[PDB]
Amino acid sequence: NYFPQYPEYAIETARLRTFEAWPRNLKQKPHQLAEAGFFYTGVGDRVRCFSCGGGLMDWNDNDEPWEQHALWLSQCRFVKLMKGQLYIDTVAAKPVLAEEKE
Amino acid sequence: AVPFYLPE
Ligand SMILES: [Zn+2]
Repeated sequence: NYFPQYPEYAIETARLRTFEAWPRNLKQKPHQLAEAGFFYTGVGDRVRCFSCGGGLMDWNDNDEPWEQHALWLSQCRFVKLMKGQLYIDTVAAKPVLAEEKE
Repeated sequence: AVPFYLPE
């Protein structure tokens, strides 16, 4: 059965709290990332998803937390739950994103 | 973004 990798960060507010030290430098604001299922690692711009455990870094100004989530961690339960399967499929179809993936 | 960790 499925169970989140980090049960402690299953709550949005708990995730948001980790972004206290998040660099103000980055365009991806704490709200966007936390709502996407991410919590800050405390190092650089590294984040991890509470459900799948996957971690993303090196965020570009043009990156949307949800898109990056669905593109790289397409098997993630939280993405499927909040965004749906079609979104995941559409994300992977967008040229710019498809190329990131290679 | 690029992943630094992906599930097994
Ligand atoms: Zn995930």
